[PDB]
Amino acid sequence: KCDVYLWGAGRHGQLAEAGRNVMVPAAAPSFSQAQQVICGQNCTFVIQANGTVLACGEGSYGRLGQGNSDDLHVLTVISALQGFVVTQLVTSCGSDGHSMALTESGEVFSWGDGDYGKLGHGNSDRQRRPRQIEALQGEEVVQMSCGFKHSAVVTSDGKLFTFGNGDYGRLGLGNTSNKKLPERVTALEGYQIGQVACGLNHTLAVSADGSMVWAFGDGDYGKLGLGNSTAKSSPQKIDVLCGIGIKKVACGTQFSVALTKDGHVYTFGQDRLIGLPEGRARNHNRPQQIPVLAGVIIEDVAVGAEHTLALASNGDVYAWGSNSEGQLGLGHTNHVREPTLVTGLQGKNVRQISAGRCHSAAWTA
Ligand SMILES: [Cl-]
Ligand SMILES: [Cl-]
Ligand SMILES: [Cl-]
Ligand SMILES: [Mg+2]
Repeated sequence: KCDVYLWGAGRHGQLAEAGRNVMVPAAAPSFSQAQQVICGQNCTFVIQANGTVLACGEGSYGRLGQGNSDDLHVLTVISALQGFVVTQLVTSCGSDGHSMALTESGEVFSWGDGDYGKLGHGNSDRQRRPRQIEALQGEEVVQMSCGFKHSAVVTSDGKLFTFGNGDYGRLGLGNTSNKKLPERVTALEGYQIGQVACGLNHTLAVSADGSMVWAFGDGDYGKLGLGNSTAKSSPQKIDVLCGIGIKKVACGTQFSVALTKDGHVYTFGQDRLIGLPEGRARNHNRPQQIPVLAGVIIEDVAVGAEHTLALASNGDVYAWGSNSEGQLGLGHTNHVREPTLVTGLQGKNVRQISAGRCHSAAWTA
């Protein structure tokens, strides 16, 4: 067992017994068998240590993978993945919602809203239960991301595939067509891609050795980190992030986050969401280190739609950004510009975090 804390919006039952509108982290005893918790678009998934997946919250457009679209207020097993050991799960933080789960054998199952081909089945049909993406048969997928209207997967041999809505270049294929089947990002074929993150309408990718980062998609608010606000349909190196050793990247609606291996956080994009003091908004269109976290070793970051959580090596959790539903966990619903300590998690020995559209989670597994 572990301890799980949930907070933010809970009106569709996505926080189960923790409540309906929660401004401070609240214990969720029913989640105690979680090894992972994944917060999405008004929904929450759990992966148990044995590979079983459960879901609760908003069920619109098959979100919960139950074979129907019912809202659920208690964690409920996704029977359609029974038989498979699920190791990872990702879900979108906006639009009409979709999800991808990864098995032990490197196979990817997708479900939810089918618009734009983002599920990868060669059509745009809703899938109310998890369905294997057959086109990835024989690929060993190791990492995945769900954007608002597109998706992406990374393979063990370092290839990157994208699919879904093509508007503004977000698939990185050099045009803006929608793709209903996974497409190799040929521009990156000469490199080994280790991870991908997808936002409202841009995408970031990191090389396997952490030495290189690329951006593509819509350019608003300088969220591509290339020093302007122009959309790019092919991957473009983010020079500031190359050579510094990147552990992880993540994307929100109008901003990007990068974590270095030595525990520093860089942000870029819309000023209100990037956690910097106001003077530093000058260069919001290039990556900048977050000053208030300089004396903190950050082990992980989790990005929702418009908020960010950061976990320090001592277990402390920091939050900043939008907060109208209490998703920061700070006891109010006011916007917070810079990373702020979540005091409700002090002494809780948090080891993992997750951020959804407008709810959050932290737990001790
Ligand atoms: Cl399996
Ligand atoms: Cl290929
Ligand atoms: Cl490096
Ligand atoms: Mg634009």
